[PDB]
Amino acid sequence: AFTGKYEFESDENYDDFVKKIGLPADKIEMGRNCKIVTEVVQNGNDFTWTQHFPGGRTTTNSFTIDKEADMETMGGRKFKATVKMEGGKIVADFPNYHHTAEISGGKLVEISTSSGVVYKRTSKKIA
Ligand SMILES: C[C@H](CCC(=O)NCC(=O)O)[C@H]1CC[C@H]2[C@@H]3[C@H](O)C[C@@H]4C[C@H](O)CC[C@]4(C)[C@H]3CC[C@]12C
Ligand SMILES: C[C@H](CCC(=O)NCC(=O)O)[C@H]1CC[C@H]2[C@@H]3[C@H](O)C[C@@H]4C[C@H](O)CC[C@]4(C)[C@H]3CC[C@]12C
Repeated sequence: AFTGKYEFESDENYDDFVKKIGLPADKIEMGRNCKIVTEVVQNGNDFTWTQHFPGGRTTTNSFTIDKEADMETMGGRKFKATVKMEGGKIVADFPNYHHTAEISGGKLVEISTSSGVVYKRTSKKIA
């Protein structure tokens, strides 16, 4: 049940993650505790990851499972990566960064490991 809109519900190791990745304070407090909306559309194996920022810049990155996708972050990073699925879980491969998206009881939880820190973000499914 990836298709749908997701809104910030909970998170774990936020500060730890940002402190490790070396995220600037200006962006950290800017992108924290904010209602990020992730709109997902089911297109075969191509899942659209749309990140909406309240009163700020938006980011939209679509990816096809087992296909290289063009991605961009909110910090202004242009890059590409390959995304695959492991048992209904969307996993992306990155250098010292591991992102996995899955559904836990009707909730979307993205796990991002970086430099040892495991960042989790639970988003509820709404329409
Ligand atoms: C919200 C800010 C961008 C704020 C912004 O640019 N506002 C308008 C402006 O000042 O131009 C973005 C930039 C870096 C983004 C973070 C980085 O991408 C790291 C990490 C990425 C995860 O997908 C979401 C959480 C997390 C931690 C992001 C939260 C949102 C951040 C902090
Ligand atoms: C790993 C980067 C964040 C790297 C970082 O440190 N950013 C800080 C900054 O914004 O400067 C995040 C931001 C965009 C995220 C990708 C986009 O959300 C698109 C896609 C979403 C899927 O749920 C997971 C794979 C995939 C491809 C995500 C993997 C993790 C990415 C690529």
